[PDB]
Amino acid sequence: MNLQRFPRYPLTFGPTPIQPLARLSKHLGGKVHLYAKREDCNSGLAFGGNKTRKLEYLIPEALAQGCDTLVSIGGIQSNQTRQVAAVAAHLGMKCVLVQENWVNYSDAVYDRVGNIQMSRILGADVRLVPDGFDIGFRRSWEDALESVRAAGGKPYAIPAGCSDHPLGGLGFVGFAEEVRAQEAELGFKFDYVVVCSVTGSTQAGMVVGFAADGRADRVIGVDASAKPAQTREQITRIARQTAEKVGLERDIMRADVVLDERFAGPEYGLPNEGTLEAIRLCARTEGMLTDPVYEGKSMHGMIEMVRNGEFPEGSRVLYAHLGGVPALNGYSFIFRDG
Amino acid sequence: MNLQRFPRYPLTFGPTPIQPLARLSKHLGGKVHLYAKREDCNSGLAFGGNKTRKLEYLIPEALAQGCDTLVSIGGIQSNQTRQVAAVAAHLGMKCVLVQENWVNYSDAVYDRVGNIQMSRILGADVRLVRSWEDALESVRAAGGKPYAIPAGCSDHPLGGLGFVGFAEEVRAQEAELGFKFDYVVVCSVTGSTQAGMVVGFAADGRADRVIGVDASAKPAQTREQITRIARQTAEKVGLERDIMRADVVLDERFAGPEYGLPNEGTLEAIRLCARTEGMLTDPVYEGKSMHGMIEMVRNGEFPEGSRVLYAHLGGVPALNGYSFIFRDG
Amino acid sequence: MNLQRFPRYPLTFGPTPIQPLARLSKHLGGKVHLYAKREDCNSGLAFGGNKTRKLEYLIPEALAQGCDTLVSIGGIQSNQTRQVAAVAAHLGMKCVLVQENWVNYSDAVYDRVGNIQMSRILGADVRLVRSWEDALESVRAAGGKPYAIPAGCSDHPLGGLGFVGFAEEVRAQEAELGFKFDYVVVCSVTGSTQAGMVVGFAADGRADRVIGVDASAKPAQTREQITRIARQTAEKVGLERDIMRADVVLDERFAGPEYGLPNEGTLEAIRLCARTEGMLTDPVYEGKSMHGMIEMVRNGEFPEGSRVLYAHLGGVPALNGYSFIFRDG
Amino acid sequence: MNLQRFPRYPLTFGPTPIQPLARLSKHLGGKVHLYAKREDCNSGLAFGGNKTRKLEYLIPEALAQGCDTLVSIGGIQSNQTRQVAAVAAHLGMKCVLVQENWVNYSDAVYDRVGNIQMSRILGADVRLVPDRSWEDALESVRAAGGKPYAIPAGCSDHPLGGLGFVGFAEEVRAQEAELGFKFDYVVVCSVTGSTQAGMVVGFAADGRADRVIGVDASAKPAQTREQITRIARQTAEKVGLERDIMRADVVLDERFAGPEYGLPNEGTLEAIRLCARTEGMLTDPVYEGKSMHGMIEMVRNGEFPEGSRVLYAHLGGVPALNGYSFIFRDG
Ligand SMILES: *Cc1c(COP(=O)(O)O)cnc(C)c1O
Ligand SMILES: *Cc1c(COP(=O)(O)O)cnc(C)c1O
Ligand SMILES: *Cc1c(COP(=O)(O)O)cnc(C)c1O
Ligand SMILES: *Cc1c(COP(=O)(O)O)cnc(C)c1O
Repeated sequence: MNLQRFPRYPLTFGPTPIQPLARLSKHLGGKVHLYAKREDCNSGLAFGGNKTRKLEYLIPEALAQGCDTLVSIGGIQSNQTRQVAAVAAHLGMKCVLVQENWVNYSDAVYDRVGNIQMSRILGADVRLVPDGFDIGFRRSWEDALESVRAAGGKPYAIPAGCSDHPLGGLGFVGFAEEVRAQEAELGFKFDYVVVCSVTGSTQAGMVVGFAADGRADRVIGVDASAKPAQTREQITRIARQTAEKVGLERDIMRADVVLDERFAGPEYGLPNEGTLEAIRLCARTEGMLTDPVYEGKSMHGMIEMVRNGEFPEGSRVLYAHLGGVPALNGYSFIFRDG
Repeated sequence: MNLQRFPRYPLTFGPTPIQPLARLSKHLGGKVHLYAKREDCNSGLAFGGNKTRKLEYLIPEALAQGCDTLVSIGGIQSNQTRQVAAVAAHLGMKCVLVQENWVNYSDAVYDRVGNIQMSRILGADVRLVRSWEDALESVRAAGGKPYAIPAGCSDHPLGGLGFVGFAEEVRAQEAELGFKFDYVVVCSVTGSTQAGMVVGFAADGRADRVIGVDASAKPAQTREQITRIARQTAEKVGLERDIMRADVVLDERFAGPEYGLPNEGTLEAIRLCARTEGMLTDPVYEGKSMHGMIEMVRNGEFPEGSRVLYAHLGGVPALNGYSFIFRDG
Repeated sequence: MNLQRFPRYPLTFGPTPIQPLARLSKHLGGKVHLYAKREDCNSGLAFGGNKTRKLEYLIPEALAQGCDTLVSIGGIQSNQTRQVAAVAAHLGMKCVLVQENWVNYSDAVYDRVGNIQMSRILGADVRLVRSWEDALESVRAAGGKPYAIPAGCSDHPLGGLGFVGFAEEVRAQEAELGFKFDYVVVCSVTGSTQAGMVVGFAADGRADRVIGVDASAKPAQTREQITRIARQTAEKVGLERDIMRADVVLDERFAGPEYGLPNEGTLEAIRLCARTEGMLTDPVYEGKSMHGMIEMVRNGEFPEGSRVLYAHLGGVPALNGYSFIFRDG
Repeated sequence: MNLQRFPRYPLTFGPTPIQPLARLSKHLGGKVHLYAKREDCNSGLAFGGNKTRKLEYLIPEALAQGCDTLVSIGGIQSNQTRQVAAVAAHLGMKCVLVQENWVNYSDAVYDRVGNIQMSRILGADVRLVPDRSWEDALESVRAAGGKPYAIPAGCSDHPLGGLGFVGFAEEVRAQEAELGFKFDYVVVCSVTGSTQAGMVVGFAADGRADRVIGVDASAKPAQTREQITRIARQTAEKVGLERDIMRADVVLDERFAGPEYGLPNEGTLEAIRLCARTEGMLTDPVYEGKSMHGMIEMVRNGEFPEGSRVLYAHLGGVPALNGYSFIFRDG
């Protein structure tokens, strides 16, 4: 393949670090060696995270066209819209964010802390609609894009999670590249990668990047959508389009896309008692925080996989920390005593 | 001087990046070149920050001694106690934190979000209220050995080493850049961050270029504390000179109205910096130093052509305890 | 029967008023006349409500005995415990409250506003998680004599007396209005409210006119509690009859989806009633009985011309723990 | 005087009860007998309070004219706007409220709990401004085809705003008849002033005007005192007061208003706790907590004559406690 053909705008500090999770590994029995690649600490742009890696490939296009505004969308505690807001201010572009409560949840300060609080400080026009206002049905997405034009600007459309976008899967193809370039130094290859998936272009990019060396099925996606079927399909689809985009010379098989469905419950945005125990265990053994919406569910998955001996003894598992920690602020009551 | 003599435990990713703040500089007239050194992005341990750099030199001692518990103290939204809670967890040590409301503030979620929330998830025993002595005692009485970490790590013998290193790091990046920064803006409250810098740059004749921006709103005491720690740290590292009072610069114009409370200028600074650079600052610390730097460039207090290095010390998570203020941005 | 045999400690202003809900009635078709008996405005003690009418029959016993501390239990936004705290203060009694999270609901200020906030201001010892006996024992060991008040005051020998008195009061008021009510709608969870009503109205042949609306989301358990208590109370007051299953009507269609959680119908019912009558109801209890009453009317389940007495038991302060749901109305 | 010349629309249950505060009295030495008249419990309309008593004399006019919308204004945790919202819903009228940040306070749920939460549920169009709204509100109603009835801050600066509490003194006289004695003093919290004004006029009728001890909660003493005086004289002329309101007739203590309007001092807090714990009677940190603080300190300083009977008017305001949850987290 050839990813280098596509321009990458620097929005990160460079390659992200891999750290051993020795204490967690030892705590789980010592039979599996856990590591974490910190995508969550990749940028100075409002905490960055996986979405910021994806954005490096969309901005060149946004810039080539004469776009002066970035337009995106997401739920109230969306990490994506917060990263779009920071990237926009940084690039000197305006930003319009379409938002609605996409979770059956109602914390007293849900729309005023964490991610959304940052996007507002960052200068984004946060168009948060009232409950019952179904933006997706109403197609508010498009009216937002039209309002920018109508106002005299030129919008660049960034869909949910950056995923269903032609360039949305490139970033994580690069992620596989990085991983190989780093395994070169370790003198070994991680047997598995654990990654949280919802809109899909993260794991999709990984799948295309690791297919290139026969490890596509080593990417253990952990659904956090609670709608596994649609999510599995979205990752597959995005992976086949991206594979084509970068000239991979392999057809992505249904078997190349692994998405565990055991740790997504009860719904998108809601943690289960397992998610919570996972967050606390990982944080208390490594000083590494994860959230109740995304990373906490994929940490719950990994720890559970290990505990269930689903990992062949001696394996080295690379946990991809995609970010999302700021969302913890919207679930304060749950952690009031830790 | 000889800093290399003291053991530094790795708790950070490595030297912190220095980024240009091209848009902000342009916004303010372009007569001054602003940059930011990102201490707020130095670690994977619960967001880290300046305190984490300070702690790298205190940890070997805690370890050399048979200490099994890290004990610290700070206000409800203290960044320090949160970084200590994350280092403890990472090191396999227990953590006791003495938190008290050191601010005339009373937000509904003040003690449930941001820093303190992370400390509880990270497993620290968060005690809300001499509480200090009592905590230390309880650890021993419980059959443990505690390592006492004072407020902000500042009144600790090893507390100023971290930032002597910062100065060292800066000369090394200046070599690479092929140039040197003319000034350094840094927020100061407990004091060992600026004291460390003061000593570190006295080494090349730039202690007085370190521009401290008071955020304690009790300038006299803060200035004395930075002075004292700096002199003591200089002695610790074998500096050839005796730190003088003129080596310590502390602007008092941006600390209003009290510690922990932002003024309208603080909020405007936070908004301008975020909206021009995508770099967030908080209403307690960094927003005030950012306010100061901006005001300095604007009043034309920096000579035209200067290169100012803003030390971003962290603190962003505390933004969560000030949600009403920013409800509309 | 003779309720008069039992002492009643005055904790309310006196008989609660009955108001017509002409606007809501008109809005729903004008075929069914709706009224409201305001138990929610029955006392000067922190808003009172139905639990306060219950406590009037219990206090004498606590006093007969030399009790000095009232001890109760309930969820975090329990109305029962707030009223016990207020009754305690007014009596000069200590108060210990056992509060656990009985609801699968998480809101940042859930344990800091509304009912629990008042109980703390009122001086009660609010203990957040058998915690029950533990609390009682702690009182004794402390040197005080506790009076145990079970959840909602319901499963207690004197727990049904208050609402037997309610039926008596209603009769006296019907004599004054010159007409009788055909049905009463009442929210039910721990059961002694409806139980008292069942016993009081069985006396004039209208036990089955008391339309209970389940809010526990555990219909079977709640229906059994109402029956059990109604039988015990009927024996206490000398009712000349057995309480049969036909005497206990409990609608199950409106409790969803769980105890403490409103459904969309609950919310629409709270909004409709507030906007047509200026009478507020809450998302845990009254909003569900109000939803039930509105729906019964809408479905034509009440004969045309019926006069329906809605018993508003209180609970409004709990609205504060559900701020986000109502942020835009 | 003749208050009966003006119609009164029923929004309350009827006369408000007076209760002895025996425990609080004894707690303070037993030298002064304290009582409370419960204006805070006067209505089934979203808790009511003193503003609802005032509204009974304005609504007849709103109705006389062809008004279909009640428009009012107040701070974020305004009690006034909530009662207006409840009264409008009850009357079948629309309601538009102009809420501003009148307090230097920034609690996380300040604009979503308590009074303002109830106004939204009550169906009012609640208009907030990011950190002339009044005229835009009024015009917006006309433009929509309606007819607004304007209700100024606290109902005070209005021609009928003082009648409600003239009647309060009339009510207290009837109750004193049954009591066989007359109260020696009345303690009332004052901010926009027509509550104390109505009282000053009603008690002037029997030479007890200077017995109405207003307790300032505005932190702008001079301005509040002056507004009480003016509203009192205007009201006195409205009802036919046979005497004239003298400057000396308006008593307003300024020692308990601090540090600012909408912000409690530690004395306010102790007073709320003490009163709540000895009587089971709650007061708020903005208004009643301050007048209660006043009455307690007065008693404590022997400022009331031994044996005096002091009537504390509890005006309401308790729902605002939800906006100050952190200071009461441990009680
Ligand atoms: C968006 C996101 C994910 C999932 O990434 P997708 O590409 O949408 O599957 C996981 N974690 C965090 C923190 C995210 O913001
Ligand atoms: C502690 C702190 C400061 C001030 O540093 P001192 O060494 O105490 O003077 C500034 N910013 C942040 C984010 C801090 O946590
Ligand atoms: C307790 C309560 C109920 C239910 O009454 P029970 O006697 O427990 O069945 C209904 N409404 C409110 C407001 C309550 O506090
Ligand atoms: C408005 C109000 C006051 C002050 O009354 P004014 O007539 O404005 O002087 C006192 N307490 C409460 C609860 C109020 O709502």
